[PDB]
Amino acid sequence: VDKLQQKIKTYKRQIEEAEEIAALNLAKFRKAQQELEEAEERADLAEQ
Amino acid sequence: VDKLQQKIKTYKRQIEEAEEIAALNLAKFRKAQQELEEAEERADLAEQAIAKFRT
Repeated sequence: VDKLQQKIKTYKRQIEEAEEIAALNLAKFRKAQQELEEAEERADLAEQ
Repeated sequence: VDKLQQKIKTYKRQIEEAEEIAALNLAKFRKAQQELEEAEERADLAEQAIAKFRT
């Protein structure tokens, strides 16, 4: 039970990094959606 | 052990959902940034066009 109790700890600290490497990778998708709108309002200023 | 051995199946099911969630979440940004590279050059060519056309 004890060497098994190490494993439940070492997964639980592994999934927390595993969600964060997902979470940080979500941020760039929010970044690209932000940079498109400042690019698009640059664009429609030019087309007129 | 009977209460723990179901949970090690549970967390391993979750981290096998986790990394695949990260995969598709990268797959959007890879699609997103590439068209933004196509789009941002449109603004820079327009910028040098109008500023030359300004005078």
